[PDB]
Amino acid sequence: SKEKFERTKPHVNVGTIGHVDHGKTTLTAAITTVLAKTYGGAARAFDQIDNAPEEKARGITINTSHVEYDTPTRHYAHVDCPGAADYVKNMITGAAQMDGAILVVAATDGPMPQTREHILLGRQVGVPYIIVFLNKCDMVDDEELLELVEMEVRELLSQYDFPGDDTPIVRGSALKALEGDAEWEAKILELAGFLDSYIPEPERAIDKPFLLPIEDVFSISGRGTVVTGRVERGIIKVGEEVEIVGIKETQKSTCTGVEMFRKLLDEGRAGENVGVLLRGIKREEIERGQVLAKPGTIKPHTKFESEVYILSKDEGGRHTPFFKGYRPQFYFRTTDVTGTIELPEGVEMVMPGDNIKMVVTLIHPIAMDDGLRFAIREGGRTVGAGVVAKVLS
Amino acid sequence: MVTIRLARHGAKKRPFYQVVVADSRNARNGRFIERVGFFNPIASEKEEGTRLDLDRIAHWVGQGATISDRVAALIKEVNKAA
Amino acid sequence: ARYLGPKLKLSRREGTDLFLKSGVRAIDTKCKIEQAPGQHGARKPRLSDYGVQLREKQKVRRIYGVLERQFRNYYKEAARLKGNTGENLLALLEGRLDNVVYRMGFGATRAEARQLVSHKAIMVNGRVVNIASYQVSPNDVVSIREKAKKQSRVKAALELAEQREKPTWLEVDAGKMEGTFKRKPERSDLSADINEHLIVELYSK
Amino acid sequence: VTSYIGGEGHNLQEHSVILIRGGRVKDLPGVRYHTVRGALDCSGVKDRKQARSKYGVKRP
Amino acid sequence: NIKSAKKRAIQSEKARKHNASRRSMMRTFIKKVYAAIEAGDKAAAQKAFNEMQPIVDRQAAKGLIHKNKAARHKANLTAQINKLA
RNA sequence: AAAUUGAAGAGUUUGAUCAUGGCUCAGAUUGAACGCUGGCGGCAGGCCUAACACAUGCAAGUCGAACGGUAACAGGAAGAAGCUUGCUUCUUUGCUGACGAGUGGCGGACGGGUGAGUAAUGUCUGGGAAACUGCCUGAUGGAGGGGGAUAACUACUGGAAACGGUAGCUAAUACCGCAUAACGUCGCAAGACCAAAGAGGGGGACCUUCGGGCCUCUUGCCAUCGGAUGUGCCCAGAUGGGAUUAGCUAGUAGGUGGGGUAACGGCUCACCUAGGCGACGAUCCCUAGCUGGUCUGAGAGGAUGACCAGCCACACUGGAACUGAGACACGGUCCAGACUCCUACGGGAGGCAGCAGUGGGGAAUAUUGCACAAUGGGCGCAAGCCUGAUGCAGCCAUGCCGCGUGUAUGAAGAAGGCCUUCGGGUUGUAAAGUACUUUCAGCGGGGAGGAAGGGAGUAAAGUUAAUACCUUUGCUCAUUGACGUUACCCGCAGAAGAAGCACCGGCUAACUCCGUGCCAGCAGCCGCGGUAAUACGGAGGGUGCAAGCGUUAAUCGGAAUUACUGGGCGUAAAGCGCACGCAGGCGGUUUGUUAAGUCAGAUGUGAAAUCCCCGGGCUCAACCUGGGAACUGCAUCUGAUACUGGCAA
RNA sequence: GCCCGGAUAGCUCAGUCGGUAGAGCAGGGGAUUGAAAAUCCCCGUGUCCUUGGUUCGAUUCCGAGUCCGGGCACCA
Ligand SMILES: Nc1nc2c(ncn2[C@@H]2O[C@H](COP(=O)(O)OP(=O)(O)NP(=O)(O)O)[C@@H](O)[C@H]2O)c(=O)[nH]1
Ligand SMILES: [Mg+2]
Ligand SMILES: [Mg+2]
Ligand SMILES: [Mg+2]
Ligand SMILES: [Mg+2]
Ligand SMILES: [Mg+2]
Ligand SMILES: [Mg+2]
Ligand SMILES: [Mg+2]
Ligand SMILES: [Mg+2]
Ligand SMILES: [Mg+2]
Ligand SMILES: [Mg+2]
Ligand SMILES: [Mg+2]
Ligand SMILES: [Mg+2]
Ligand SMILES: [Mg+2]
Ligand SMILES: [Mg+2]
Ligand SMILES: [Mg+2]
Ligand SMILES: [Mg+2]
Ligand SMILES: [Mg+2]
Ligand SMILES: [Mg+2]
Ligand SMILES: [Mg+2]
Ligand SMILES: [Mg+2]
Ligand SMILES: [Mg+2]
Ligand SMILES: [Mg+2]
Ligand SMILES: [Mg+2]
Ligand SMILES: [Mg+2]
Ligand SMILES: [Mg+2]
Ligand SMILES: [Mg+2]
Ligand SMILES: [Mg+2]
Ligand SMILES: [Mg+2]
Ligand SMILES: [Mg+2]
Ligand SMILES: [Mg+2]
Ligand SMILES: [Mg+2]
Ligand SMILES: [Mg+2]
Ligand SMILES: [Mg+2]
Ligand SMILES: [Mg+2]
Ligand SMILES: [Mg+2]
Ligand SMILES: [Mg+2]
Ligand SMILES: [Mg+2]
Ligand SMILES: [Mg+2]
Ligand SMILES: [Mg+2]
Ligand SMILES: [Mg+2]
Ligand SMILES: [Mg+2]
Ligand SMILES: [Mg+2]
Ligand SMILES: [Mg+2]
Ligand SMILES: [Mg+2]
Ligand SMILES: [Mg+2]
Ligand SMILES: [Mg+2]
Ligand SMILES: [Mg+2]
Ligand SMILES: [Mg+2]
Ligand SMILES: [Mg+2]
Ligand SMILES: [Mg+2]
Ligand SMILES: [Mg+2]
Ligand SMILES: [Mg+2]
Ligand SMILES: [Mg+2]
Ligand SMILES: [Mg+2]
Ligand SMILES: [Mg+2]
Ligand SMILES: [Mg+2]
Ligand SMILES: [Mg+2]
Ligand SMILES: [Mg+2]
Ligand SMILES: [Mg+2]
Ligand SMILES: [Mg+2]
Ligand SMILES: [Mg+2]
Ligand SMILES: [Mg+2]
Ligand SMILES: [Mg+2]
Ligand SMILES: [Mg+2]
Ligand SMILES: [Mg+2]
Ligand SMILES: [Mg+2]
Ligand SMILES: [Mg+2]
Ligand SMILES: [Mg+2]
Ligand SMILES: [Mg+2]
Ligand SMILES: [Mg+2]
Ligand SMILES: [Mg+2]
Ligand SMILES: [Mg+2]
Ligand SMILES: [Mg+2]
Ligand SMILES: [Mg+2]
Ligand SMILES: [Mg+2]
Ligand SMILES: [Mg+2]
Ligand SMILES: [Mg+2]
Ligand SMILES: [Mg+2]
Ligand SMILES: [Mg+2]
Ligand SMILES: [Mg+2]
Ligand SMILES: [Mg+2]
Ligand SMILES: [Mg+2]
Ligand SMILES: [Mg+2]
Ligand SMILES: [Mg+2]
Ligand SMILES: [Mg+2]
Ligand SMILES: [Mg+2]
Ligand SMILES: [Mg+2]
Ligand SMILES: [Mg+2]
Ligand SMILES: [Mg+2]
Ligand SMILES: [Mg+2]
Ligand SMILES: [Mg+2]
Ligand SMILES: [Mg+2]
Ligand SMILES: [Mg+2]
Ligand SMILES: [Mg+2]
Ligand SMILES: [Mg+2]
Ligand SMILES: [Mg+2]
Ligand SMILES: [Mg+2]
Ligand SMILES: [Mg+2]
Ligand SMILES: [Mg+2]
Ligand SMILES: [Mg+2]
Ligand SMILES: [Mg+2]
Ligand SMILES: [Mg+2]
Ligand SMILES: [Mg+2]
Ligand SMILES: [Mg+2]
Ligand SMILES: [Mg+2]
Ligand SMILES: [Mg+2]
Ligand SMILES: [Mg+2]
Ligand SMILES: [Mg+2]
Ligand SMILES: [Mg+2]
Ligand SMILES: [Mg+2]
Ligand SMILES: [Mg+2]
Ligand SMILES: [Mg+2]
Ligand SMILES: [Mg+2]
Ligand SMILES: [Mg+2]
Ligand SMILES: [Mg+2]
Ligand SMILES: [Mg+2]
Ligand SMILES: [Mg+2]
Ligand SMILES: [Mg+2]
Ligand SMILES: [Mg+2]
Ligand SMILES: [Mg+2]
Ligand SMILES: [Mg+2]
Ligand SMILES: [Mg+2]
Ligand SMILES: [Mg+2]
Ligand SMILES: [Mg+2]
Ligand SMILES: [Mg+2]
Ligand SMILES: [Mg+2]
Ligand SMILES: [Mg+2]
Ligand SMILES: [Mg+2]
Ligand SMILES: [Mg+2]
Ligand SMILES: [Mg+2]
Ligand SMILES: [Mg+2]
Ligand SMILES: [Mg+2]
Ligand SMILES: [Mg+2]
Ligand SMILES: [Mg+2]
Ligand SMILES: [Mg+2]
Ligand SMILES: [Mg+2]
Ligand SMILES: [Mg+2]
Ligand SMILES: [Mg+2]
Ligand SMILES: [Mg+2]
Ligand SMILES: [Mg+2]
Ligand SMILES: [Mg+2]
Ligand SMILES: [Mg+2]
Ligand SMILES: [Mg+2]
Ligand SMILES: [Mg+2]
Ligand SMILES: [Mg+2]
Ligand SMILES: [Mg+2]
Ligand SMILES: [Mg+2]
Ligand SMILES: [Mg+2]
Ligand SMILES: [Mg+2]
Ligand SMILES: [Mg+2]
Ligand SMILES: [Mg+2]
Ligand SMILES: [Mg+2]
Ligand SMILES: [Mg+2]
Ligand SMILES: [Mg+2]
Ligand SMILES: [Mg+2]
Ligand SMILES: [Mg+2]
Ligand SMILES: [Mg+2]
Ligand SMILES: [Mg+2]
Ligand SMILES: [Mg+2]
Ligand SMILES: [Mg+2]
Ligand SMILES: [Mg+2]
Ligand SMILES: [Mg+2]
Ligand SMILES: [Mg+2]
Ligand SMILES: [Mg+2]
Ligand SMILES: [Mg+2]
Ligand SMILES: [Mg+2]
Ligand SMILES: [Mg+2]
Ligand SMILES: [Mg+2]
Ligand SMILES: [Mg+2]
Ligand SMILES: [Mg+2]
Ligand SMILES: [Mg+2]
Ligand SMILES: [Mg+2]
Ligand SMILES: [Mg+2]
Ligand SMILES: [Mg+2]
Ligand SMILES: [Mg+2]
Ligand SMILES: [Mg+2]
Ligand SMILES: [Mg+2]
Ligand SMILES: [Mg+2]
Ligand SMILES: [Mg+2]
Ligand SMILES: [Mg+2]
Ligand SMILES: [Mg+2]
Ligand SMILES: [Mg+2]
Ligand SMILES: [Mg+2]
Ligand SMILES: [Mg+2]
Ligand SMILES: [Mg+2]
Ligand SMILES: [Mg+2]
Ligand SMILES: [Mg+2]
Ligand SMILES: [Mg+2]
Ligand SMILES: [Mg+2]
Ligand SMILES: [Mg+2]
Ligand SMILES: [Mg+2]
Ligand SMILES: [Mg+2]
Ligand SMILES: [Mg+2]
Ligand SMILES: [Mg+2]
Ligand SMILES: [Mg+2]
Ligand SMILES: [Mg+2]
Ligand SMILES: [Mg+2]
Ligand SMILES: [Mg+2]
Ligand SMILES: [Mg+2]
Ligand SMILES: [Mg+2]
Ligand SMILES: [Mg+2]
Ligand SMILES: [Mg+2]
Ligand SMILES: [Mg+2]
Ligand SMILES: [Mg+2]
Ligand SMILES: [Mg+2]
Ligand SMILES: [Mg+2]
Ligand SMILES: [Mg+2]
Repeated sequence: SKEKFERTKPHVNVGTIGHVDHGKTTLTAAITTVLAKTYGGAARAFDQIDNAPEEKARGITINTSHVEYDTPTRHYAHVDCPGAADYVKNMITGAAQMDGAILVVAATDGPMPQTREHILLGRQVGVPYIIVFLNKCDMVDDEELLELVEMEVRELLSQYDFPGDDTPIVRGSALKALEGDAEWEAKILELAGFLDSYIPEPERAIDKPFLLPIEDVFSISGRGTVVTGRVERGIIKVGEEVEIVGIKETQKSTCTGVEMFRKLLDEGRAGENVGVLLRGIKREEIERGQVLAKPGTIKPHTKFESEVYILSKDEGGRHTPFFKGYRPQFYFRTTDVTGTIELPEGVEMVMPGDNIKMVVTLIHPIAMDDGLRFAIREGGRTVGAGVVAKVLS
Repeated sequence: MVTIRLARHGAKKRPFYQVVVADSRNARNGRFIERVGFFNPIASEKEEGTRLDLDRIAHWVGQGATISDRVAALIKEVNKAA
Repeated sequence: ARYLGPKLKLSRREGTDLFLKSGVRAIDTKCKIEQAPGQHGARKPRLSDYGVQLREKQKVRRIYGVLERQFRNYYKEAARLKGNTGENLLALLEGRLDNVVYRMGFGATRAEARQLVSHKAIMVNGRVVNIASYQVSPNDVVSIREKAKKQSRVKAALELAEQREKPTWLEVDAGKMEGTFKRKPERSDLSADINEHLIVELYSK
Repeated sequence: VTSYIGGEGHNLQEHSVILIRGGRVKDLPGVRYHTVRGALDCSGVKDRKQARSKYGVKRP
Repeated sequence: NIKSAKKRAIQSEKARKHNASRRSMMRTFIKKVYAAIEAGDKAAAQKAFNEMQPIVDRQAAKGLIHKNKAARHKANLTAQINKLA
């Protein structure tokens, strides 16, 4: 909180996706040390990406950490996702804000169950583009074995409905590029080139009014409570009226400084992860899931009609019918929430793989409008995608 | 050092100064020996505007008391022969 | 700040005509006056000693268009002033600008006079005044401004004032809408019906 | 201390943080306080119309 | 500390190095008289008094010693010389 | 002429009664909180709790007219070198203005903050000598001639940094002699002894050795005696609760003598005496900043001491001194302690009870804003720089006060609701409907008043050899606002954007119908609910307040329920079981005589604000404000002798 | 942000390793009283915290949640 962030080079939200213990977090560390040395940006290190007691004694990552590496064309903002089956909820928040992923499949093990689960969540939420990275390579000194893993990833993406064969697969060791090997430093400099080439300039919504979903809340010692998240639409000027809408009720507030990776900003534009400092709010009373909207634009609702598309076994979801009283988890912008289903008259049962509308009473109210996209999940897996039809409350 | 200075009372945007003989170290509105007239900048042309008891000024200025930049101008405003 | 409800309802509850909806026509005969305060209008009240005090207070308030907070302030001024506390209560009420504007005949009702005062029409001693509560001092000259002079509401409302008793303490020109408040109003000049003594009794306890 | 729970029905159980105001019930001997309905975990009374500042209920 | 007027710390420290030396000098010349007082006639005591009289008056004029301090060290010290000897 | 115009009761023990006596209620009121609902404005206010812990920026500097600095920086002038000979390169010059770092001055001790401690060291009221006092200001008269240093800068090193050392070198209003000194200090006096600093704005005349000298003038310097303002100390009374705290006390209580204090003193010593306080409450314990006041009261009193004003106290916790006119020093120093801190492990930091802000605590209490424009403050000849002092702005119905949310007409007495003896009533002129406004919001244009000044000029005066420079000035210039899209005005559009929430058995203003059936619930007191509830829940209807309303808590009132004004004690609570009796309270009667009480007068004082009355100014009000009265007092001084006391007889 | 425990008819507790859950204490219906209490004669009065899955069948086995309990961290 000192150096003013100059608005130069387009902002893009990147992040690593893939199986557990697969080089996902270690890739993030390799990208920093490679790009910092040659181009001449800020250095950083691997330990900073995940410290705490929970990511040392174990080794695994839980929290969605963030990194800021710069290149001549664009200014990237990384989002290192967790990866394990237990941490899918706090991942989806990291994956939703992310524009273009970096998938991580490995040349020894290959595509494994979570890789399929991650990319499934990527489609239904919103992950336009994806890039593969083989994160072992050196351990198996062979030409035929390593190239057979590439084939199965192209199959995976194309099977699940991505380009597949068009996606630029890259090979490279994360640990070798951490030290100073000239051949492996250049091969992850190549990944930065693939990020610029394949992923285009993202399409922002800097016109329609302000909204910002809260991904994580902080309490800065001196300044006050801060909320982080990608600005979904509009802009944020310093000293502007902001209404916090969602769970519990609704509270009035004002912004007192927006930032971008511990650097000051004047205008927090759309499509970029920013830490908004709110005035006169406690750490406990503001929770995760709520949205920073402009006063009057959005209203919290506990009941709504919605055109729900239930999934079948082939697409990946339920395989049995259900009646009124069923309670799955509804993932809106960031958080999830439970809700009772009330079906329309003249519909006895809801079969899997079917398009119908339904009234859904939620236990917590969440800020929503007509034409909001959500993805229903239950039992550690997906259920059905859909859209909001009408407001009731 | 004793000094003859304005005290600043009155409402917000509506000042009314009590010209007063006080010690330099004491606060503007605080301690004083004795008040010696007043000043009203938002009085305008009417019955009352500015009063300043010139008999008590000789007791302080004659001995050794300074007069502030504004109170010195009001001694010129009240005049000796005008 | 104002009542702004059913105005003739107040007159039936009180019994007597309060001049709330006096207006263009002289006598109403269009409410079942006296014998219908509400649904249970045929109910004869027992009416205690506190009742008659409260009814008399609420009558004087509703006539002049003043709320308890501002009305209780008139009592506190009336007590501190010289003479008699009862006579001071009502003399201060009569000195209001909205009341004077009504008594001059620049308003069919007292609520009309209040709006006329509030909407930059009324002007006194070469100075525009918005406040209905403006205490009109002895020897004053209230009048209407030339932009809003001889508008449709005033010329008709001034013809009503001929049928009225017309106070002695003030005088009206009538040609150019120019009034003259002269002396303070005497007790015996006005009313001869609303009791002051009972209002003094309500507040002293 | 013991405190009375006014109105019909309540959400209070086991724990749940609540606000207490003064006021004896004059019927339960020992109970000399009232829970403020509406404040904190104590919700408003369900389906009230008349006298709703008491019992902490919003407009219909 | 969080100020640029810390010159007064080093200036007051510089003062008392000087201020203590002139003070210490004075109270030793006064001790020189009290040394002569006790076993002695009017001769050795008054010689020490004539030596300290200029020093005590001087230091009083500089604001180290007050003028009443100096006045006493003549007043009471003459009374030791006059009464005993 | 005006300064008080002031004293209300009701429910509740009983089958009923009168008494006693608690309980509750009607009114003011607040730093309030909470619940429901929220339009504006104006003036006020807004961490009472954890004197809990704290990141970030900021709250005290200032002069070149003290001094070295011929300058760290940016720019003129004598002269230089390139070459587009005025475009560029560039050495000298206090020399362009100034000023980073110093050295010395004055400030930092004021201004802000907070009540932890403190029951007397403090505060209040009234006195009192043993005192000091920077800046200001009266008078007198000095200020004369010298010296050795020393930073900065180098030079050379040490250190991670904070911060040093070692070799020079240099300036002064820094520093110290010396002469010089009295109505000064000391002494019985004779005597002795005690100081200083110089600057800046101009000059005819003559010295020029050019650094000019000498006239000039403003300012400073120094000694004394003074005023003024501060402060230090002393006494008297007053200033909370507990005796289920009765004895405390050895520098303790006083003396003589020495030291010390600006000043007197067990302030502190040495010896000497054996005290001193104590029932008119010492000691110990718990609680507490104090006052002007605030709120309340018919008044006596009772409570309280947020905001504004005085005093004290304290500054991370516990100590000590240094510097100074003033501190045993909020944003100095030095130790030690606890907690945060950074490092290179050697050592270093650090102090929000300045302003914002954070976490935590809590029922609860706000911007990391703008501005020195004004008003004070700091230095300075000034200009100015500095200023979270002050002035504004934001937020918050937290109060007090103003204006809002339409205004006339309107019978089919419509619909719909609600009630009914189904005839009708009532909601209700309510609405709709027609006629009009257009405050305030919302737009669009005018635009004060807070501004006095300061400067560049000038004019005569001031001042002098001088038609100079400074002192005072009066005329001509162009300017100075954070507030600020200002106060307020004028045009626009159209009722348009602008109403709730208590209560309705009695006390206490206002009633029916359904639902429920000692259940659910209400309740400030009495009490409501057991299948026809005016008390519960809803509905209609009313009443009372209305941008507020109620609930909670807190104080007084009513409570003559701690009673001095103003209660009691045969049986309601209450005469010790009955004596004697010291201290204490009270005392027949007549002369004295004082004057303590008492009374009268008079002077001084009782800060300002507050309160009160007559004005005045903001469109009105709250708010601000002039004068008066008052501040019920305390002191002294003169009297009065009836009474009370004293002392005689 | 993640680890863990806790929930069984109105209240206090039994019962389970798939065999479809019970006890007291209440509550209700009737005869009786103005209504009760006792007296007499009859009744569990249940979303096994919610929801889904493995199955013929789940309180009971395995996910996902609810509000609450206590534990460890992150400083734009
Ligand atoms: N030999 C080799 N090992 C590698 C390479 N890249 C990563 N690894 C290793 O794979 C392991 C995975 O660690 P990490 O990347 O933190 O795990 P992750 O991919 O973020 N998944 P999650 O966070 O869910 O545990 C580490 O031991 C890492 O050193 C590579 O190129 N070569
Ligand atoms: Mg593995
Ligand atoms: Mg990871
Ligand atoms: Mg592992
Ligand atoms: Mg494996
Ligand atoms: Mg395998
Ligand atoms: Mg805040
Ligand atoms: Mg003082
Ligand atoms: Mg003027
Ligand atoms: Mg009001
Ligand atoms: Mg009002
Ligand atoms: Mg009364
Ligand atoms: Mg320090
Ligand atoms: Mg230090
Ligand atoms: Mg000195
Ligand atoms: Mg010595
Ligand atoms: Mg020594
Ligand atoms: Mg000599
Ligand atoms: Mg000296
Ligand atoms: Mg000195
Ligand atoms: Mg009175
Ligand atoms: Mg009574
Ligand atoms: Mg009674
Ligand atoms: Mg009895
Ligand atoms: Mg009774
Ligand atoms: Mg009875
Ligand atoms: Mg009786
Ligand atoms: Mg509140
Ligand atoms: Mg509230
Ligand atoms: Mg609240
Ligand atoms: Mg306002
Ligand atoms: Mg204010
Ligand atoms: Mg406090
Ligand atoms: Mg503390
Ligand atoms: Mg602290
Ligand atoms: Mg820090
Ligand atoms: Mg700090
Ligand atoms: Mg800053
Ligand atoms: Mg600072
Ligand atoms: Mg110079
Ligand atoms: Mg000069
Ligand atoms: Mg000096
Ligand atoms: Mg102070
Ligand atoms: Mg102040
Ligand atoms: Mg203060
Ligand atoms: Mg503070
Ligand atoms: Mg205080
Ligand atoms: Mg005193
Ligand atoms: Mg006094
Ligand atoms: Mg006095
Ligand atoms: Mg002097
Ligand atoms: Mg001095
Ligand atoms: Mg000066
Ligand atoms: Mg002088
Ligand atoms: Mg002189
Ligand atoms: Mg000479
Ligand atoms: Mg000589
Ligand atoms: Mg010389
Ligand atoms: Mg020399
Ligand atoms: Mg020398
Ligand atoms: Mg030398
Ligand atoms: Mg040297
Ligand atoms: Mg020298
Ligand atoms: Mg000197
Ligand atoms: Mg000599
Ligand atoms: Mg000599
Ligand atoms: Mg000489
Ligand atoms: Mg001589
Ligand atoms: Mg001599
Ligand atoms: Mg001499
Ligand atoms: Mg002499
Ligand atoms: Mg003498
Ligand atoms: Mg003498
Ligand atoms: Mg002599
Ligand atoms: Mg000298
Ligand atoms: Mg000198
Ligand atoms: Mg010089
Ligand atoms: Mg000169
Ligand atoms: Mg010359
Ligand atoms: Mg002088
Ligand atoms: Mg002088
Ligand atoms: Mg003197
Ligand atoms: Mg003097
Ligand atoms: Mg002193
Ligand atoms: Mg008072
Ligand atoms: Mg009063
Ligand atoms: Mg009173
Ligand atoms: Mg009384
Ligand atoms: Mg008190
Ligand atoms: Mg007190
Ligand atoms: Mg208080
Ligand atoms: Mg305070
Ligand atoms: Mg204030
Ligand atoms: Mg304050
Ligand atoms: Mg104060
Ligand atoms: Mg004092
Ligand atoms: Mg004192
Ligand atoms: Mg102190
Ligand atoms: Mg102090
Ligand atoms: Mg402090
Ligand atoms: Mg200390
Ligand atoms: Mg100390
Ligand atoms: Mg000094
Ligand atoms: Mg000293
Ligand atoms: Mg002194
Ligand atoms: Mg200080
Ligand atoms: Mg200290
Ligand atoms: Mg201070
Ligand atoms: Mg501080
Ligand atoms: Mg300190
Ligand atoms: Mg130690
Ligand atoms: Mg230490
Ligand atoms: Mg320390
Ligand atoms: Mg603070
Ligand atoms: Mg806070
Ligand atoms: Mg809290
Ligand atoms: Mg609050
Ligand atoms: Mg600023
Ligand atoms: Mg400026
Ligand atoms: Mg100034
Ligand atoms: Mg000065
Ligand atoms: Mg000067
Ligand atoms: Mg500063
Ligand atoms: Mg500032
Ligand atoms: Mg307001
Ligand atoms: Mg509120
Ligand atoms: Mg309307
Ligand atoms: Mg109408
Ligand atoms: Mg109408
Ligand atoms: Mg209409
Ligand atoms: Mg119309
Ligand atoms: Mg209009
Ligand atoms: Mg119109
Ligand atoms: Mg307007
Ligand atoms: Mg506008
Ligand atoms: Mg001017
Ligand atoms: Mg102006
Ligand atoms: Mg001038
Ligand atoms: Mg000038
Ligand atoms: Mg000039
Ligand atoms: Mg001139
Ligand atoms: Mg303007
Ligand atoms: Mg401006
Ligand atoms: Mg119209
Ligand atoms: Mg309308
Ligand atoms: Mg029914
Ligand atoms: Mg029943
Ligand atoms: Mg029952
Ligand atoms: Mg029951
Ligand atoms: Mg009720
Ligand atoms: Mg009874
Ligand atoms: Mg019944
Ligand atoms: Mg019924
Ligand atoms: Mg009843
Ligand atoms: Mg009732
Ligand atoms: Mg009812
Ligand atoms: Mg009810
Ligand atoms: Mg009504
Ligand atoms: Mg109503
Ligand atoms: Mg209110
Ligand atoms: Mg209230
Ligand atoms: Mg109360
Ligand atoms: Mg009493
Ligand atoms: Mg009481
Ligand atoms: Mg009695
Ligand atoms: Mg007796
Ligand atoms: Mg008895
Ligand atoms: Mg007795
Ligand atoms: Mg007896
Ligand atoms: Mg006995
Ligand atoms: Mg006696
Ligand atoms: Mg006697
Ligand atoms: Mg006698
Ligand atoms: Mg006697
Ligand atoms: Mg006698
Ligand atoms: Mg006789
Ligand atoms: Mg006689
Ligand atoms: Mg006699
Ligand atoms: Mg006599
Ligand atoms: Mg006599
Ligand atoms: Mg006497
Ligand atoms: Mg006498
Ligand atoms: Mg006498
Ligand atoms: Mg007397
Ligand atoms: Mg007397
Ligand atoms: Mg007298
Ligand atoms: Mg006073
Ligand atoms: Mg009073
Ligand atoms: Mg007026
Ligand atoms: Mg007027
Ligand atoms: Mg006044
Ligand atoms: Mg006065
Ligand atoms: Mg007077
Ligand atoms: Mg007073
Ligand atoms: Mg008084
Ligand atoms: Mg008096
Ligand atoms: Mg006396
Ligand atoms: Mg006397
Ligand atoms: Mg005498
Ligand atoms: Mg006699
Ligand atoms: Mg006698
Ligand atoms: Mg006698
Ligand atoms: Mg039963
Ligand atoms: Mg039954
Ligand atoms: Mg039964
Ligand atoms: Mg039965
Ligand atoms: Mg029966
Ligand atoms: Mg029953």
